[PDB]
Amino acid sequence: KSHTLCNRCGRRSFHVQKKTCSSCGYPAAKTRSYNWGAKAKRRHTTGTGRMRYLKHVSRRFKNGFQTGSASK
Amino acid sequence: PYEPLIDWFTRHEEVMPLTAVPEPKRRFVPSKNEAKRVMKIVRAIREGRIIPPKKLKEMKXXXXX
Amino acid sequence: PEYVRVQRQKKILSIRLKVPPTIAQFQYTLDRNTAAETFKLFNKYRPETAAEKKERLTKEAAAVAEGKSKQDASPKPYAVKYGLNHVVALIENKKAKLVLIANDVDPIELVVFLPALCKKMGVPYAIVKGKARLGTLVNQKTSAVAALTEVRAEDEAALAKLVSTIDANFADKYDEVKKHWGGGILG
Amino acid sequence: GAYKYLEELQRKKQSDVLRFLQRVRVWEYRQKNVIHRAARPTRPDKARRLGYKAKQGFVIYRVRVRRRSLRATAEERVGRRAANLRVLNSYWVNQDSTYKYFEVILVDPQHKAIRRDARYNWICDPVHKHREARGLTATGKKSRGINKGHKFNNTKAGRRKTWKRQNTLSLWRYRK
Amino acid sequence: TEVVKKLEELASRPVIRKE
Amino acid sequence: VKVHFDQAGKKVSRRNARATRAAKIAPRPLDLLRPVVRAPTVKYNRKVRAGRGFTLAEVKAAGLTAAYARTIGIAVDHRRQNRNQEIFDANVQRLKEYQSKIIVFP
Amino acid sequence: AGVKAYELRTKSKEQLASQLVDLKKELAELKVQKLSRPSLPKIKTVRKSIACVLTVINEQQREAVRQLYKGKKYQPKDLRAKKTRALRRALTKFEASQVTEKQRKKQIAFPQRKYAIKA
RNA sequence: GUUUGACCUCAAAUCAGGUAGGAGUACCCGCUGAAAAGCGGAGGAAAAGAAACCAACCGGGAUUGCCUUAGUAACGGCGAGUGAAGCGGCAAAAGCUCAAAUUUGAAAUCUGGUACCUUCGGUGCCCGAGUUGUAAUUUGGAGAGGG
Ligand SMILES: [Zn+2]
Repeated sequence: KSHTLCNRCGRRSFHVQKKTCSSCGYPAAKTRSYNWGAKAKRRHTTGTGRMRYLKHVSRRFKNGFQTGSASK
Repeated sequence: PYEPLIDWFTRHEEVMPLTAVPEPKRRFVPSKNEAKRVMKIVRAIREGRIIPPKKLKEMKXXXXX
Repeated sequence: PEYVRVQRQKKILSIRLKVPPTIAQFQYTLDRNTAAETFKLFNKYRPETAAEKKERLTKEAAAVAEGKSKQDASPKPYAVKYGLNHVVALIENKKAKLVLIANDVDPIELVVFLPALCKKMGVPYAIVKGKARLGTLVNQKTSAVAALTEVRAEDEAALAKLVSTIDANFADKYDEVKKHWGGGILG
Repeated sequence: GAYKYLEELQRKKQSDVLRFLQRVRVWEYRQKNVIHRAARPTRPDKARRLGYKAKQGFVIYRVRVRRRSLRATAEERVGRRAANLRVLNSYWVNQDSTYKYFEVILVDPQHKAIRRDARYNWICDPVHKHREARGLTATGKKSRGINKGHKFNNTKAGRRKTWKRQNTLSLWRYRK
Repeated sequence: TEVVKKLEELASRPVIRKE
Repeated sequence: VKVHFDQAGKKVSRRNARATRAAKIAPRPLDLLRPVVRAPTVKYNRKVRAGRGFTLAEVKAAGLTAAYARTIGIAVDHRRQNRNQEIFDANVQRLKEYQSKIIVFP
Repeated sequence: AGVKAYELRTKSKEQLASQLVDLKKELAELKVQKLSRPSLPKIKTVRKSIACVLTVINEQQREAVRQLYKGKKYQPKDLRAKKTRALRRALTKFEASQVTEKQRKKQIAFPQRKYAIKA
């Protein structure tokens, strides 16, 4: 094989002898992204995944980050 | 090279200061800011937030027993 | 270590090179007994600590709290003066009767004008050895300057003879060698 | 006060005492690192007029640079190193044929003295992140060349700005 | 004019001041 | 390339600003009390104009301090200089008329 | 046929832990029953019951930790507010309302007055 | 006194409390740069911003943006073409803070810990920081001392 399952992105683009991911840029802390490849950036931004935290943000911003409840 | 320092300007002595700054009032009278801190402590003791030290020694003499 | 290596290599590269004569006035300093009596003088005039200050404040404040406004009388506080800008400020009036100057300051340039300035103002300066010993007599870590202006009548006669002692021991002994370029001899 | 003495003595740099101290200190700093922490400003008056105060939340770094400008790069180094700190300002102290030395004042926006004390609490604002990275410091504004005067014209970045003025066209709803 | 007169009375109204 | 499609919209928004600011400033005008100031530049030297602020000396001639006058809504410029008599006098009359028409709440 | 939340609020922690043990045994039995069963509605109820038991236990533990850390001028980070980046940072209200004493004296001396023009 | 201690420096802490990174990146600000790409840094805006300004007038008066100045001035094998700015009208308007002479009749300043309290904090006490200067007052439009 030329490339391997990347630990970061899971793309099968972790190159072996270079010890790098050609897709995401693992293990470098900054993620590889090219502006000429705008379609490539489109395939990997936020919103593709679950956004496990990021979904419920602005709704809390709508609520003003309230705490507790009101039993009534 | 090197040569010893000329003291042309030191050897004339000024009999007077440089500045004609008028003397302030507060240098002659008891210190005001002291007294403001005093009255701060007075207001704290009137509110009882600070215990008098004689009363503190009275507390410690009983609390030791 | 590195820092031990540098602090031993320091004071070698200084003495190996020619120091300008406005330096090496320092370490031409006061001898043993005269500095001892100077410290005996200034320990008579220790400034008040923060604890002693706050303690007297609590005493008089409890007095006014009872009220029991005892009297309105206090002569003045007399103490040494130790703020550097305050020390310079007490000169150019003049008010400084004696000035002690520490030899060791790491920014030396804070200090270098003070012997010439008290020279031209005629103030009886003396170069003391060690700013920590200044800080001890003034309840600081270091002080690097020590001015003294106001003296009780019990101590005023001791003051004048100390001034004459210093002007004999410092101004007469070291004045010409002050002009000479010190150091320069290799290590 | 004694600061006027320090300033006037500071203006005479090639005088014998100042070059002596300079020649000692360049070797002494040459012993140490490229970047390190100075206990105190060696030129306190210059630090005052650049805005130093002697309290907690004021950190002085001494930085070594090889002979952008040299001063701004010196600010960028300690900006990269101490990211939690915000760079107040910087000033020259010393130089060699190999290196120039700068002394940089940085301010921590985390310390409660800085978070209070409203003369300096403005630097806690996240718009003041990495002023040296955007050239918002004094040397940054000088190298950007931002003042008032006919001597000050369209220069480099503003040149692209006025290139932008030539690049974009403005049309109203009713054509003029 | 009317509400002008009302505010003119209000600004003309002396506040209860303490010596 | 840019087209001001929002020319109708922004004006509305701007008047919203001119509404909303006015809501907070409910008795007071939106604008300060500006000087009437003759223009430079011989093409315009017969023209009089709104100026930035008056001066210290003029506000003293009006009979108040500029530090207080900023609380009254009178725009004050220190770096201007009063050099014409009639400009000065007309702006003093303007200040007096402004003083006549205000009522200040304690 | 299921547990209630408010019923579990009254109970001691050992009662809740024993209730948990009971529900886990009931789950272990229902797995043996469910490997024969195509559709058993009871296991869906009892897993919700286990969830509610864990909810009440964790809630009592967290509020006990809050009560023991009530007086101190600190807190474990998880017990603190979450809000976001930098609402943690850069200002409190007190740190923003803080003003120098000189501008304090200026606003005392000359506050912004209320006036009405043309009167 | 071969002792003891002040400092100063430099280390070490599974010591306490904090903080930096990454993503996105339309707009903004810096750096680099061809025939834009790239890099770095932010925010809801950013930048700029209260004249070492513009003018030559009967002078104007922080910055920003719009219309006009104007395809003008100026530049350019003065070829290709490049290409402003003052003023004016408008939108919006807001001004402030340090650094220099002493509080010396009292560092008056603040972090931190703890005990309480009405807790984006307050009070007390205690460590510290700090005179190699933290507070008050003063930034030229003066200002300060007094009376
Ligand atoms: Zn990858």
